Amino acid sequence: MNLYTVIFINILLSLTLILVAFWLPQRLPFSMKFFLVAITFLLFDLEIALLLPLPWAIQTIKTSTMMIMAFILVTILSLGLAYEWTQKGLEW
Amino acid sequence: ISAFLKNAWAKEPVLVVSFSVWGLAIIMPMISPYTKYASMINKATPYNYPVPVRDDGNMPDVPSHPQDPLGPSLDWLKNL
Amino acid sequence: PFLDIQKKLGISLDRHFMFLSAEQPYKNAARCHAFEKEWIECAHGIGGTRAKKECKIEFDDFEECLLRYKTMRRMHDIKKQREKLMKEGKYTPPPHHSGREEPR
Amino acid sequence: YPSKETAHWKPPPWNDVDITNMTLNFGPQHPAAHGVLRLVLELSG
Amino acid sequence: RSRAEYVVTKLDDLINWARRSSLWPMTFGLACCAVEMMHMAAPRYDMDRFGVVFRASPRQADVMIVAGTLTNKMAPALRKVYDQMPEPRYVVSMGSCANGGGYYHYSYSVVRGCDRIVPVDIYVPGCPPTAEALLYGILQLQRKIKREQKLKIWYRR
Amino acid sequence: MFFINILTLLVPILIAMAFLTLVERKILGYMQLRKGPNIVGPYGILQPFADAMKLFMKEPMRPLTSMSLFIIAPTLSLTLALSLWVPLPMPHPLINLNLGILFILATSSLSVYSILWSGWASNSKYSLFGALRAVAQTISYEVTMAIILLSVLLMNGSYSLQTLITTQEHMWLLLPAWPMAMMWFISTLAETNRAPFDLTEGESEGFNVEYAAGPFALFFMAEYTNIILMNALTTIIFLGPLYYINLPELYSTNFMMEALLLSSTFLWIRASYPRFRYDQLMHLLWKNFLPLTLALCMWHISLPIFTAGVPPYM
Amino acid sequence: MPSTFFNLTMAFSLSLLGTLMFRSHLMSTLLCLEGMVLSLFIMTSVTSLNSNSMSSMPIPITILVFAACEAAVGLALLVKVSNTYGTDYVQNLNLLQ
Amino acid sequence: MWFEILPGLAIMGVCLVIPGVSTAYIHKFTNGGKEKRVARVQYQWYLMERDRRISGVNRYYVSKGLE
Amino acid sequence: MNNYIFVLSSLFLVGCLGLALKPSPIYGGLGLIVSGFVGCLMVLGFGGSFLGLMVFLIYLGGMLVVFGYTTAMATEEYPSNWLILGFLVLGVIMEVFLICVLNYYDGLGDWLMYEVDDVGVMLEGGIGVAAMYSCATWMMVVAGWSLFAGIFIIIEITR
Ligand SMILES: COC1=C(OC)C(=O)C(CC=C(C)C)=C(C)C1=O
Ligand code: SF4
Repeated sequence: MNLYTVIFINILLSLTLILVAFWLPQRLPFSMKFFLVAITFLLFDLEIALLLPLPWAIQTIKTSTMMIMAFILVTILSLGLAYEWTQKGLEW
Repeated sequence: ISAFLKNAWAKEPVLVVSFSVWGLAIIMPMISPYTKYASMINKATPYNYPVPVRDDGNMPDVPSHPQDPLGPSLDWLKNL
Repeated sequence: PFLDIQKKLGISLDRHFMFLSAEQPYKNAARCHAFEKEWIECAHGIGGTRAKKECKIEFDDFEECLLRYKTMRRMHDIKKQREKLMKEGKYTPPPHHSGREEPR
Repeated sequence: YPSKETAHWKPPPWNDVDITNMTLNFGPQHPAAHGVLRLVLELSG
Repeated sequence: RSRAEYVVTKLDDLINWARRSSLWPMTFGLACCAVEMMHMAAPRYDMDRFGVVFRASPRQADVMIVAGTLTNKMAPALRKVYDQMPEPRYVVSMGSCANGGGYYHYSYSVVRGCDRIVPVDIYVPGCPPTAEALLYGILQLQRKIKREQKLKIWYRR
Repeated sequence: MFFINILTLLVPILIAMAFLTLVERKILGYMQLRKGPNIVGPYGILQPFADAMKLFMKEPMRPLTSMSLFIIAPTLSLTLALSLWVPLPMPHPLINLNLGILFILATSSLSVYSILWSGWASNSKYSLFGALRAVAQTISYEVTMAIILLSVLLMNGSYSLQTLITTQEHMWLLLPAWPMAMMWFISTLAETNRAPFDLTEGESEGFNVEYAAGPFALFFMAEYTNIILMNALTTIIFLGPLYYINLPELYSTNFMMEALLLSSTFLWIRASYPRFRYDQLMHLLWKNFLPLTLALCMWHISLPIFTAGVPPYM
Repeated sequence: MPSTFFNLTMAFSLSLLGTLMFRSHLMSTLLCLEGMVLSLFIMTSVTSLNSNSMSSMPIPITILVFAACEAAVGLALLVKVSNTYGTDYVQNLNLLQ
Repeated sequence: MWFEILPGLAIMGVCLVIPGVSTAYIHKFTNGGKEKRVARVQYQWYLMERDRRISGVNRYYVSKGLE
Repeated sequence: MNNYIFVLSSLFLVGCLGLALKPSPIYGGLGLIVSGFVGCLMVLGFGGSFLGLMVFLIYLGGMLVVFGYTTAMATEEYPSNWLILGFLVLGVIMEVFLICVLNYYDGLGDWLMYEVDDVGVMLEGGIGVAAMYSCATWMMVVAGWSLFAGIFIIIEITR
């Protein structure tokens, strides 16, 4: 709610401006690299999503497993990146 | 091999640092005088109420005032 | 399951978290932790064919700890009653239901 | 058993294989250029 | 005061002040008179100081300065870009090569003036019209706008 | 009251947003040996209001194009940017959100659409090519932008921006984690499409190509507000302004000073550097920065544990 | 909660009818396909949240992580198709008849 | 000289401190002279509402040993 | 406010109906981005916090954005979208039709949050999602294998 109040004022302020604007003055998909980049982006995004709980997981009693897990995730994705840098990938 | 590291430190001076850190983070935890504390310091932090057990008898559990000298202590946390 | 490489190897990568009464993080028991326990310690050693007719009291209850529908029917009925009576003023809400109280 | 409009189908190929680059014109008004260069360029992406 | 006519004038003025203070030009940069405009944009005679932005695309441009010969091949373009600008738009012809035909008036490939292809509001004279002169010309466009009274004609129409 | 607290935190920022363009058209000026705009008003103070009025009055030409993916795009750009100032923790924030930085990261991410929608809406080649490249570096930079924050959080203990005021009561997070500050600063330069990383809508006229008058203004306003917001996030996350609980405004006074200086810095960066190539830009993030960030990300999961410094949740 | 669950479930069926009734461009389908994953993610998260079953929250996300890659594969096939035909219409995918 | 870029900045700064001082005094005036309590975890709300239920109808009102 | 959820739920169905009429590839992407916004809110409406913003952070701008991204590159071509919009409205009132019957014979807020566990400082989500590293570390590994597999799998599909 408190947030709602702010947000609707935010949209109102912008819709007010566009309206004033209008009312006052009375195909080649060559870059599959583009697509490639974008595939990577989510693979990295999804990975981020897996890393996002790490602040709560720091306080986990295990600790050893936490780090062992987190280090494995970061390392395996980075290797994914590495292989993006071995073939003709990430070289647009 | 020195060259494999002297030009790779002159040119490409990012991956070298990058990997170096990857490793240093994979080592310090293994060798450190504090690593053990993390699992303790976080273990100790009391979040959920500590439910008391019935005193059938012959127990070392702190009876009455928790201040009793018996039980766990965090003086390790203190003066850490 | 089909190939129990888990029990054999002794590992438990997939069984520790299959029911609501499994270990919840920070020991925060879920809703119904009481029932499901009563349902599954009942159906342990008794196969399903006989976990389905005699251990029906514990599922009929656990089917209402979680769905919590029979309740709804109760409450919803109660609601309607109040409505009718109230319309004819037969019933009126006390200050408690009028927003007046200070328990501490 | 080929029926009507079923003989239309002819056997699949034995090999299992079947049988301007968004050209844009660089602007003359473009700030780039000295004002009058219409550079037609076919660009694959 | 409240008699609307006064109220209208004041409002118009505000409108004129806004357009006249911030004129965003676009420089087709035909020929050389472009070099004499880049000088205006440059430090001795800062155009920005006056509110004129150094560069702008046609969509966001208030005034088009045609510097240089408008040759017959470029004549269809000039128009296009003039036609691709906003409803309040203006054209400052710069250079004898674009005011009229200039040294190349009798040529077969030069339009004798841009005012044959785009309506022109201020004509800045001189083969390389001096940068100060363009600045004088941009300032006279500012006095031309100040005098415009669009809403008072609406009110009196 | 709460409404008044919405005017403040909005208007004040909008008025400041206007004064940034002015301090951009003068700081770039003197760096280039020119006074900049001083003739309209006194010392150019009325200059930002003047073109705003000129922009809104000029015709918002609707191209012979979508009419919604065209008007939604500037509304979204201004709405997200002004919205992201809602949770910012100057002294104490307006709407304190327990997962605050995820709000800022998510809201930023949504702005990439406005670029995509405006580019598709224009229906001219320059717009589509510009949008596709623009969307590419924005999300490319988002990937390191997010990881750099995750490293921070793990040393802060929570996602709430309010916690960092208590984390940075003894030292700025620049001292530690400076290597990422730089990488946060460069990523903040990319995500606001400012100069070193401003290939879209360059001298090559991307998603303003067909946008004039009121639509131009709204994104426009958005960009500059962002320019501030991201700089302000640098001034909370890495440069922690001194906080005294007894007087909350010296926090905001120093927040004012650091934000203005780092906002001044991207103005100074623009005039000082040529623009990078499209692939040069992605070459930096995926080759130069992402391996640095992912590794330094691991160092920030290790620094806590073996230095027995796991941060206190809450 | 039951009413909301009904809406989400029908959302999944309306998304089901969508993916099982193609029309021209495939990217529409894949897009629809994703509409289901959102509905499943929302429903899984909702019940886990009102069952206070925190041990299961891992799943709501595992569902998304697997679904994202699943979609990555789906789009690469799509790009492969409008590279071999360049029109991405479910219409030309009939060589196998 | 460069003296002149300051006017503009002044109006930016002044417009970036207002918000931080404003939000931090419309809180200390709409919460009875005390910072607005931050309910981050269930327990902080409880005590916050428990307090409401304690006296008057607002939390800032704080009954003391003399009650 | 009551039944805040049903309204939203209704909006989620509307967005799904929009994706189901298979509108133009990117006009509907918006549709998803809309219902993803809606589902983000609902999860955030049942107390969910991290899960709620995750979708907004990942499905919203990560996947969906990449989706349209590709739409522009391929399948950006065009030929009845307004008719789709027209029929969309048709079923919107029809949802009410269904809603009417349900209400016809069976009240949200009666219960949206089932047990509040008011005294608790370790009760939110994200503590559960962080079981990937304690007591549920097999979901984490298999998700990781899928991502690692994805990088290798996709490069051939492109090549
Ligand atoms: C000489 O050629 C020209 C250019 O490129 C060198 C310009 O950029 C420009 C544009 C410069 C300004 C003053 C906006 C002009 C005018 C031009 O004619
Ligand atoms: S007028 Fe003189 S200067 Fe301007 S273009 Fe013609 S010749 Fe070159």
